[PDB]
Amino acid sequence: SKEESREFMAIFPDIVRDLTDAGRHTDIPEVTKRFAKVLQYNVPTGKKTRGLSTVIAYKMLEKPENLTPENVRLAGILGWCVELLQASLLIMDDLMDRSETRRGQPCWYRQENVGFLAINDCLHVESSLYSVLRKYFSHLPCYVPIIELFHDVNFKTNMGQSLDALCMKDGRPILSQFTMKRYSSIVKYKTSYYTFQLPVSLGMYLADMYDPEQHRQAKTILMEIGEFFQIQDDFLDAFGDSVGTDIKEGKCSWLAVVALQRSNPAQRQIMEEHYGRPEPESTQIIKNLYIELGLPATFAVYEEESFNIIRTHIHQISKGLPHDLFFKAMKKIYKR
Amino acid sequence: FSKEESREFMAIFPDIVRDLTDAGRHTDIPEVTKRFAKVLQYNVPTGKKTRGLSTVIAYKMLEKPENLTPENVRLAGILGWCVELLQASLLIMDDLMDFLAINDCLHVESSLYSVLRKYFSHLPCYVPIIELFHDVNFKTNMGQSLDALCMKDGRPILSQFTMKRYSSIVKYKTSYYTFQLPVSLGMYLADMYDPEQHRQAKTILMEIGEFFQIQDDFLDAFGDVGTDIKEGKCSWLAVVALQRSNPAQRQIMEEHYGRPEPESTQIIKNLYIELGLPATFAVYEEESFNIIRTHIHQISKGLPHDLFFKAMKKIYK
Ligand SMILES: CC(C)=CCC/C(C)=C/COP(=O)(O)OP(=O)(O)O
Ligand SMILES: [Mg+2]
Ligand SMILES: [Mg+2]
Ligand SMILES: [Mg+2]
Ligand SMILES: [Mg+2]
Repeated sequence: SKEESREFMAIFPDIVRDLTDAGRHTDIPEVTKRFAKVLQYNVPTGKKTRGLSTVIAYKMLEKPENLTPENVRLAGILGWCVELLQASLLIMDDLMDRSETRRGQPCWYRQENVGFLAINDCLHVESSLYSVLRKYFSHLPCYVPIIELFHDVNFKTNMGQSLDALCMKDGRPILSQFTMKRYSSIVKYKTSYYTFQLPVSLGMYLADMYDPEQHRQAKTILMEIGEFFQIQDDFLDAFGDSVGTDIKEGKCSWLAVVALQRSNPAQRQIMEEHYGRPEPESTQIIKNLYIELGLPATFAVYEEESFNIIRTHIHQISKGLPHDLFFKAMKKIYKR
Repeated sequence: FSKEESREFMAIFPDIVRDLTDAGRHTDIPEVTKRFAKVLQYNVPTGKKTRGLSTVIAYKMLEKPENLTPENVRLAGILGWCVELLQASLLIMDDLMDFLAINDCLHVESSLYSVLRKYFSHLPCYVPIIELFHDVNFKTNMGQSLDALCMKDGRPILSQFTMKRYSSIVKYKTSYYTFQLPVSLGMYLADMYDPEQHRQAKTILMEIGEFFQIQDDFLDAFGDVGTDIKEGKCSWLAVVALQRSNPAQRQIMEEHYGRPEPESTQIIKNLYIELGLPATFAVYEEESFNIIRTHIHQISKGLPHDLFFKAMKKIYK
């Protein structure tokens, strides 16, 4: 919605001022001005789906009579703390992957006189969201649960990143590690917690929903939606309309995992030889093998089956949680 | 630090590793939790844990003797290990920038908040403590960035080497997390929340922090291994050299400061000797010692002298 996008974007400039121009650290204006540019470059140029989903989650969890402009704005500020967390992770991930571009612009680490100083900027941006939480939430009962959620999700996302790294040795993929079990774990910890659980749990906390059973039931369905989301993303890297590099980078992708499940030994040897090679021909050989194993058809079947299984699980969701919130998320991801 | 203090502090470390690597929770990701255990084990508990043990000593000298139970001294130890987890994250980041993965520094920093939640979430000091770590982390990152703004394209920006910028770099990059953080944690655990008590403690500890780094900078060049000159660091020696230099002496700093050639390091050292930086350091060491001793003697707001005298005498030896 137009109103939601505009209300959300209007908050960002206030957060930059809160972090760089609140009359604090006035002895060091050169580093506060630089930090403004770090935030301005890395935080607000994406689709901001996670931050906006934090607002939508709150709007569907809170009692209608409690939805004031002021409370909706607080949900906006929590949304931007999610976008600050993501900004920090992607600054670091782009350095780790040595990627060229993110959101159509040169990766932050490639900018002049940054490189490995991107590590410090990563830590700085992540640290900044706790300053935003203190300013706007320190007087509310959801303060400590929200701080704890952000620290725990950061920890879990790091476990996800590190598990991803244990699928590679010396810039070569370990194909024996590419099991559906490990893939599912990587998706859960590396992406699902910060993408799906974090926005909804923030919505619940701001709506003073602290029942751990409610958070556990929410998590169960959001982890399942998370798995389809990443599997679809993995499928599109290879078979989407154009610039995917999963094959070249030797990533533990759903396609690589399913390919290795369905491969005869000669097909296996093509993966061993060619998966994660920098030569464009090697990328084409893996793509050709994926076509040969019928992965497009496999994905189409998984897309229909997973949709039906998740919708079934949403209907079984115990009273207290709005089914509409989870159906709305499914509708966003499946476009259906 | 006493033998009993060192041993009871060290006995906590294996508990923290098990808390962070989910031992007995039966995790779905044992391969990466076992790796993280090794990250903590290899990088956190080795050498002198001076910040960690200082947190315990600060607590013991701030708390009412009646409240110094084994249980409370152990909580001071865990707070100390949270400071050592922060120290370990900062060392890992320095190592990456010069087995460790790039995200290990973020992960180790993140882990201290898991430890604070586990052991302190029930205490009135919980929120002040986590807010202190948040603010110190932010300020440390600012210090690191300000240090980086003294270098461009691998060449030092000598116009940036002012005493004001130096003092700021030390305060933000080092002093907040090394000197203030241990004492503030001790105060919070002892239920000392008075902002004026934290402010008076902060004033003295920032002054001790400045001497610590100036002495460290002095010894890098004149100690009995040092690379500050080669790396083109914003050192107290470089700053004072530029204050004292005539134009011909400035031109030697421009030409030779931050060069990889060993000869360039010797030229800068010869200039430091010429400009009388040894004697200038000796004068500053005496004047700073007397000013800090005076501030400790004048310490009010019901703060104990002996904690600050002990910190001062440890750094000045
Ligand atoms: C601890 C850290 C730094 C976590 C990284 C989290 C993250 C979302 C990385 C992107 O993974 P990717 O490289 O598979 O995806 P993308 O295509 O977005 O780069
Ligand atoms: Mg990447
Ligand atoms: Mg990556
Ligand atoms: Mg992708
Ligand atoms: Mg040194």
